Amino acid sequence: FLKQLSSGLLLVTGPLSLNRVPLRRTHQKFVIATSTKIDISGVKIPKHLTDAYFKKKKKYEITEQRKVDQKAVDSQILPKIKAVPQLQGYLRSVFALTNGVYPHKLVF
Amino acid sequence: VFRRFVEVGRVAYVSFGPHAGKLVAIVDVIDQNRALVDGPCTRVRRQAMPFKCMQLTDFILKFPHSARQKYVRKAWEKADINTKWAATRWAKKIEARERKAKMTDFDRYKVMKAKKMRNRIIKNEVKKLQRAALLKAS
Amino acid sequence: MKASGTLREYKVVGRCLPTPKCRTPPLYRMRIFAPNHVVAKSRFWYFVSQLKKMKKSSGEIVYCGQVFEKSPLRVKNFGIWLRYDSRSGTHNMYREYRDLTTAGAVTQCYRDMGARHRARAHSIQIMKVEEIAASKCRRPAVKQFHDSKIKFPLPHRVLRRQHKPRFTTKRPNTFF
Amino acid sequence: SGRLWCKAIFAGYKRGLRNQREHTALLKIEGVYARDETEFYLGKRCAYVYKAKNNTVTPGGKPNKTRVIWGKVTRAHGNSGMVRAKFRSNLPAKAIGHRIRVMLYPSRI
Amino acid sequence: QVLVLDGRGHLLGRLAAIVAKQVLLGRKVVVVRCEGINISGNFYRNKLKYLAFLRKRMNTNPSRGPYHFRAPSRIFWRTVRGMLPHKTKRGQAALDRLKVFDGIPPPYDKKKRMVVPAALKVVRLKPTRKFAYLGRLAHEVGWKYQAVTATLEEKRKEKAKIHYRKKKQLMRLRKQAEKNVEKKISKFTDVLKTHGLLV
RNA sequence: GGAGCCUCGGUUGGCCUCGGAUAGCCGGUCCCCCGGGGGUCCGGUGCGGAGAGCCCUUCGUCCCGGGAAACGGGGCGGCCGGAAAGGGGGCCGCCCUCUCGCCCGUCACGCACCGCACGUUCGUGGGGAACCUGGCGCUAAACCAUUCGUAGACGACC
Repeated sequence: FLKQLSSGLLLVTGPLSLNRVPLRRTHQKFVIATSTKIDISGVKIPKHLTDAYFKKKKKYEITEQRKVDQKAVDSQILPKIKAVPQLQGYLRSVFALTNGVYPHKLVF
Repeated sequence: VFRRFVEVGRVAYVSFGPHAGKLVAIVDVIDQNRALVDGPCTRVRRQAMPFKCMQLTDFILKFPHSARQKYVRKAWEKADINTKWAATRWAKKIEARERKAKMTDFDRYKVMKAKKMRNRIIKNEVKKLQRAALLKAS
Repeated sequence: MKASGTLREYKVVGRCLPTPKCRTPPLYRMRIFAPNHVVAKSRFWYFVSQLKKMKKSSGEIVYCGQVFEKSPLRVKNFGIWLRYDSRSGTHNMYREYRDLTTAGAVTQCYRDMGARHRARAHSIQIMKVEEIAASKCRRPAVKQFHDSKIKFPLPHRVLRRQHKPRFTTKRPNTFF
Repeated sequence: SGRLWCKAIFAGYKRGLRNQREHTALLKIEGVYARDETEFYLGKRCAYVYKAKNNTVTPGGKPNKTRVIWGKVTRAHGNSGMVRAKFRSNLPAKAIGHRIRVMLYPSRI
Repeated sequence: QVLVLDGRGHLLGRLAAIVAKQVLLGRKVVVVRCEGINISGNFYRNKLKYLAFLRKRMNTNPSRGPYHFRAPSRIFWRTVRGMLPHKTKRGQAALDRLKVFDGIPPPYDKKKRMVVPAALKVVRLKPTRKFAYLGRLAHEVGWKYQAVTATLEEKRKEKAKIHYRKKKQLMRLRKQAEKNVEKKISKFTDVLKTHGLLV
């Protein structure tokens, strides 16, 4: 997660080297807030991207404006997720429930 | 053969209730199913407590059968129970469950990746112990 | 009376109305054991109606409070004088308990009188609750705890919480 | 890649002793066995997945054979982890004891 | 996804009423060693209580009356049918998920059998109260296979003993394996020990 | 031992097992003795050789470095143990496979499908048809009629 948008949707972005998820909007309801923080209070979020940036305007092709911004915010978090041990391996892994595993029984 | 006796001074471990997860010392025996119990250094006031919510240890300390709380604290400070109790293999496996209970999802992930590699080097050692036992035994 | 929950001892006092015949009627002190202070008042008028020629309408409640035990951390040998009823006549009993308070010893009476003699709470009239010393105890099942070096194990530990692993693999132990 | 709904059992409808009302179902979430631990799955959306003969559409996919009826739990039931649940339609009575899905995505954490 | 229960020492009605809820909830239960089930009270009572059940036959034609079963499992299967709405269609859907067995068939003598401790003799009976094994009761009421089943149970008792006698040795090397491999797994052990897995 | 159409369905990692006691167990040592048992000792017993658990754990890749592995991962044949309602259970070879398989890291990438639901399975699923292609194979029996009369109302039966 990075920041809150105007509408209320969230600016949650996966590392494209790890997650294959771009700068994406996602509502807070469909979110498992894990108790694992990284100090992103030193990154520079781009001001030009807002709620109108992520609108479904009208076959989808990634525009050449879009491929700029995914790289520009990556250059600070990609070293930051490697300054933390076994963190880039955490993001490649996908959340799932096994037998004998109950969400209300566990803390995350 | 019994080794755990409800007597005056055996430290007990409270099982359920608002005093669960705490030590306590039996002052007086009220009845067959109720005891006068007291833990001074563990935030449990002297009160009447049934024999359900207690799992007796083998920590016994001498003081009279109805001695008041200051004579309870000094004997607890004479035998130094809290240092003795945390070193037990009983208290360590209570502490091991809550850690596995409060274990973070990311803490659940690092322990999984380490579980995969700690078992292979066990498994490969068993393999070289499998075939090398099949040489000397023939 | 409905012997519900844990009982309490009450110091309920009252007297008859000031008459143009007698200036000050005498004040009467009563020891009522009751769940709440509401039902203690009607349990007060039950005894005043019998001990004296008075009733609720011709009297009033002077003071109704709940008394506390002076030392609830000293286990004490409580003796109670009873007036229970049977289906064929009534009887008087002197029952002994080893409890904390004047209240809880009465609670341990109504259930034990309700179990051994099938006695209902409304059929039971407490008349005196006397705390006795240790060498002046009578019922021997209480008297087996009057020893300094008292020491005993817990023979067959009846296991509780037998529904959290409702399908387990091991045979659960009753030895500790 | 893994199951993201919890296991739920449809024991039966809301009933008294000799009358039942179909407008709420009674779910037995696997894992919870008391009222205190029912607090987490309260509010989450629940679904019954079954398949039929005629092919029906799938939002974001080829028209499949599977159909769903959506619902959500109302409140906790009993003292042993049971929970009520109301659906859009009443659950068909062939779903007795079958597996329905209690997804987490209305989560509040 | 299959409930495998061992019948040694569980109280009949206390075991049947528990599995009756489970079998209604679409979870297949197979109960094993139904001869080991124990009932409360002295044996002469439990025997005479069942002899009265045989007596309650149809007077006009005994081929249609209560079908008294003699096997231990079908005795235990009968009391489950009493705690089940068998006249319904969902009740018939319950009864087939139950599969009771005298002793242990081959699909289960090499699997872990579960136990229901909420229904067991050593907890749910005062130890001075008398109790009767069902294996004796069925044998004395018409069952013909107490002896031949006992020969088969005395086969697997030493047969699974060889599995246990080996399994101890298979891990006595494993706990001997860690005794020579510690300085290359201690960096994987402490990260398991600080989260409570080996402590 | 190959691909599609119908139809009936449920389900979405596995646990491969001593026996048994509960006013008792459990593990090791055998310094003791019989033919596996008896007897101890050394440790655990609120079971941590713990089902309050263990095992597998699963984003797919491409390079480089480290730790482990050299005996291992992955091929076609015998071989025994299995009858209570019998496993494809292990082992010996084989000519191909890699220190890829895993764990820490770097490199670079795989519709980043622009917030959204039946996702992810056991699935070569059960069953029915039509079609595959060859190897391997196989060329019946029942009933009726007729006859019998150890049978028999008619059937059946012999």
